[PDB]
Amino acid sequence: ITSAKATAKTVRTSPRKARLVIDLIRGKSVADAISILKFTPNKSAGIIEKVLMSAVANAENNFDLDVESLVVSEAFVNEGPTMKRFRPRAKGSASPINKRTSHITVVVTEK
Amino acid sequence: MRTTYMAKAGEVERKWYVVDATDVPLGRLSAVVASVLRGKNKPTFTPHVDTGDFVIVINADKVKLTGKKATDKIYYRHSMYPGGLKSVTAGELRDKNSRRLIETSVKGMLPKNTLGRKQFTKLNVYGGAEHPHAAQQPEVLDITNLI
Amino acid sequence: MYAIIKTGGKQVKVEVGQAIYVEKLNVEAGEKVVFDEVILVGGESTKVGAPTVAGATVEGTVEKHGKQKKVVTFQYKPKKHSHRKQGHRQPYTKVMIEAIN
Amino acid sequence: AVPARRTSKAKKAKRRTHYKLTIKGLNACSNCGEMKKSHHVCPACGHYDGKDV
Amino acid sequence: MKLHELKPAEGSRQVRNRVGRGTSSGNGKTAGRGQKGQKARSGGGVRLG
Amino acid sequence: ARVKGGTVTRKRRKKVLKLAKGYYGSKHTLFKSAKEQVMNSYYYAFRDRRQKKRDFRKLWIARINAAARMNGLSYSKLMHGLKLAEIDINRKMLADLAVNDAAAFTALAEQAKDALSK
RNA sequence: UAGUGAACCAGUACCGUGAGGGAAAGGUGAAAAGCACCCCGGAAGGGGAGUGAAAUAGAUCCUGAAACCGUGUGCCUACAACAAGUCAAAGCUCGUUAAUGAGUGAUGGCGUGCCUUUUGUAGAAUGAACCGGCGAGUUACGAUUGCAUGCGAGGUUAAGUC
RNA sequence: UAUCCGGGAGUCAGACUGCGAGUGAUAAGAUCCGUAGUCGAAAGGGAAACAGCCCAGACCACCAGCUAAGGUCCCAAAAUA
RNA sequence: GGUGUAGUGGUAGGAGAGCGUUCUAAGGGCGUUGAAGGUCGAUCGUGAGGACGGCUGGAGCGCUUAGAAGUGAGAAUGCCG
Ligand SMILES: [K+]
Ligand SMILES: [K+]
Ligand SMILES: [K+]
Ligand SMILES: [K+]
Ligand SMILES: [K+]
Ligand SMILES: [K+]
Ligand SMILES: [K+]
Ligand SMILES: [K+]
Ligand SMILES: [K+]
Ligand SMILES: [K+]
Ligand SMILES: [Mg+2]
Ligand SMILES: [Mg+2]
Ligand SMILES: [Mg+2]
Ligand SMILES: [Mg+2]
Ligand SMILES: [Mg+2]
Ligand SMILES: [Mg+2]
Ligand SMILES: [Mg+2]
Ligand SMILES: [Mg+2]
Ligand SMILES: [Mg+2]
Ligand SMILES: [Mg+2]
Ligand SMILES: [Mg+2]
Ligand SMILES: [Mg+2]
Ligand SMILES: [Mg+2]
Ligand SMILES: [Mg+2]
Ligand SMILES: [Mg+2]
Ligand SMILES: [Mg+2]
Ligand SMILES: [Mg+2]
Ligand SMILES: [Mg+2]
Ligand SMILES: [Mg+2]
Ligand SMILES: [Mg+2]
Ligand SMILES: [Mg+2]
Ligand SMILES: [Mg+2]
Ligand SMILES: [Mg+2]
Ligand SMILES: [Mg+2]
Ligand SMILES: [Mg+2]
Ligand SMILES: [Mg+2]
Ligand SMILES: [Mg+2]
Ligand SMILES: [Zn+2]
Repeated sequence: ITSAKATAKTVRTSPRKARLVIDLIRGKSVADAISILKFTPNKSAGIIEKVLMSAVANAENNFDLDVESLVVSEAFVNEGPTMKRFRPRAKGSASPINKRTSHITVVVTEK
Repeated sequence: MRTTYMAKAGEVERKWYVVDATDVPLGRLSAVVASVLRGKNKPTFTPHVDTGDFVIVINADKVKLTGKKATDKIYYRHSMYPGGLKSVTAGELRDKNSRRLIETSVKGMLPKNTLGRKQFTKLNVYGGAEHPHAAQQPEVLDITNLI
Repeated sequence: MYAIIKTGGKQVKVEVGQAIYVEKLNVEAGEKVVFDEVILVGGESTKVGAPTVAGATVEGTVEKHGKQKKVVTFQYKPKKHSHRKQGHRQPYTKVMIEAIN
Repeated sequence: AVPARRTSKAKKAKRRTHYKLTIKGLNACSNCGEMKKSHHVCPACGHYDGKDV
Repeated sequence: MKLHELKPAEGSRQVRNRVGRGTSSGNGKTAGRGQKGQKARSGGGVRLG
Repeated sequence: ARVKGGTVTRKRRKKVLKLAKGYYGSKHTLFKSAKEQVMNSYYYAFRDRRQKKRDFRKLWIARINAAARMNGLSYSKLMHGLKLAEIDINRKMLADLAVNDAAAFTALAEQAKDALSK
């Protein structure tokens, strides 16, 4: 009741590259996390920003918590389903390509 | 029953001994000193813990080298660069840096592990008869009968 | 006060009120047992047995019989496609020491 | 040349020790108070050095 | 007799020995055939006599 | 009568892995590496249950030697004297006396010295 | 991964000029009652609110293993040479199928994987990237020996008919 | 323990060490026999490490004792006997 | 069942006795008051292995005796994922 979470599943992005941005914001005030994501140029910053803003919207609308006091209690990225692709290579042979996806989760608590 | 005593770090009191190296053969001085540093002289000896005592070796410059060791016993060391072999005689080391002579001899006899290196650090060698460790109230350790 | 007794081909140090584990004794639980081979008795004074202290004995009560944690003997020789596994639980008798003479 | 042995999880994590992002140069914008990058125009109010631009 | 208490005569029935089912059985790996050679092959062996 | 793999395989491999709990990385995670390590663990354990007795007798001897020297005697002389004096206290108990009951150890040493003199 | 190659729009997709070769792929729930409405978002996807016995049964839907990836942390680790364990062990943490408990582990001793093939392999000889599944002395008809049973100088039916 | 009768095999690449020979050069961790051991198929202790050498054959448990080869100044148990 | 004596390294391999898997028969049981399966635990046996609890799971499954086998995987530059 004191925490709200949001999740974006099967988002097309590298889990490792996403975890870079997630590590930046983990365990930080919501305002600080928003600023960091806004000024981080990496692709996953925008994705994580929407998830964090969605989580904050949950904390406020669904559970009527205190936005100012909200902090990022927990955040992580989980591997999603991998789309399989192939790329032709020299001498009539192909090589597999893993088009990865990520499950981005953000949990924000009152304090 | 599994009742054998095992010393704990910090419970055993390490004393301070003064060993006079005057005319004592280098190896025999090193052997007795190494036993003391390891703590083999005390019943509370526990192989996996340090229980030996500190040693202050004085008059290192007067240590005895029997036979022609003074000029023929050679200490080698390789810089690890090709052809980087250096040599220095035991006699020259005694004359110039006798502390290193005693320390090298004792290092060879202590165990070659973390505990052994820590036990070595408790050794203090001083060519000459005076040392700065009077604050530790060290007591003389006659070794005439031990060698 | 304490004593050293010869039990199970082994020597044990015993004090009144201290339980000791020994090789299985052919005695029912809760029964009295006397160790007559007291090779030393110490305390304020010392008694030295040559090999045993004359007319000194230790008395105890058999608290329990039990089995020590299992030990697995697994013997194999590499590259010889041959192994053998064995289990063991050594029986023991726990005795509370009541009196030392 | 090819790896002789596969890299373990511990060694892989050790190597990635330094493979991290960083964020630097953020402080409150004078005009609007929003966090901005120092020496950059504030993306929110479009002010720099106290003037709209 | 009772269908739930059947008992064969002692020594009347034995258990089939299965080879190549682990070392401890004594017939693992080589399955009692030994090491290499003609007799160690599937369908190996020479004609009688 | 088809008998599919079932669960015996998983059960057996999980037993091995539980034995391998605490090992380093793959040596506790993967069955093949785990089994290989557990086998070496068995070999070392059987070997060490014999080396253990050697080590502790060695430890007792060293401690008894130190105590005997403090009493003016070498370990070899002390044990020879004790055998002459008929004392059967073993090295475990002797080491215990040396560390804890120095007075009792001195009494034993005096008897050994007396026997040697005779 | 069985059973037809094919439990499903299979001789299909796909491959080949052609003959020809030839797959993968079953399971929501009792019943769609398949999430009205609200909130974040362009959407996707989520959080509420509902349906339901159950939604961590939400359609990639029964169960949901391992490899692999990640978050949190009780203990340890930046003077150390390590087939990674085993034996010994202080300290710290915890409290069980209550057992002379559990986790971790400073430090000390010992210690060159598994398999195959070899006189001999830690081997700088071979095999295994890891995990899961599948994967190798069987059946028929004869021969012979042991064991067992029935009968016993006897023993026994085969085809075939009911 | 030997025979004998029958069911079931595997083995037909051996190695080194000591001793007696051949071949070799009175070379070889060479080769070929005879002979005994060990390894092979044998862990443990010693020989620094070291299948074949020395001691010795692991059904198990013990934080008990005595010895073999080999050792007792320190690493490292035991004589600065 | 007891005592005593002796013995219990082992490759190729021979003999013996067992564990576990699926199914059949009979008997006797267990299951929406939660089966199988999964996971965790400091549990038991000489071994393969057997229970017992917590959680998950949601419908079948043990046990005794006997019977039949597509009956046990860690390796095949094995096949598939
Ligand atoms: K055979
Ligand atoms: K479900
Ligand atoms: K962890
Ligand atoms: K270690
Ligand atoms: K090769
Ligand atoms: K027959
Ligand atoms: K025969
Ligand atoms: K010979
Ligand atoms: K369970
Ligand atoms: K394989
Ligand atoms: Mg082309
Ligand atoms: Mg049959
Ligand atoms: Mg065999
Ligand atoms: Mg095999
Ligand atoms: Mg083969
Ligand atoms: Mg051959
Ligand atoms: Mg053959
Ligand atoms: Mg299988
Ligand atoms: Mg012994
Ligand atoms: Mg098919
Ligand atoms: Mg569930
Ligand atoms: Mg599911
Ligand atoms: Mg250093
Ligand atoms: Mg450090
Ligand atoms: Mg060869
Ligand atoms: Mg390879
Ligand atoms: Mg496999
Ligand atoms: Mg030769
Ligand atoms: Mg062979
Ligand atoms: Mg050997
Ligand atoms: Mg070998
Ligand atoms: Mg002796
Ligand atoms: Mg010594
Ligand atoms: Mg002398
Ligand atoms: Mg034996
Ligand atoms: Mg079943
Ligand atoms: Mg099969
Ligand atoms: Zn601004």
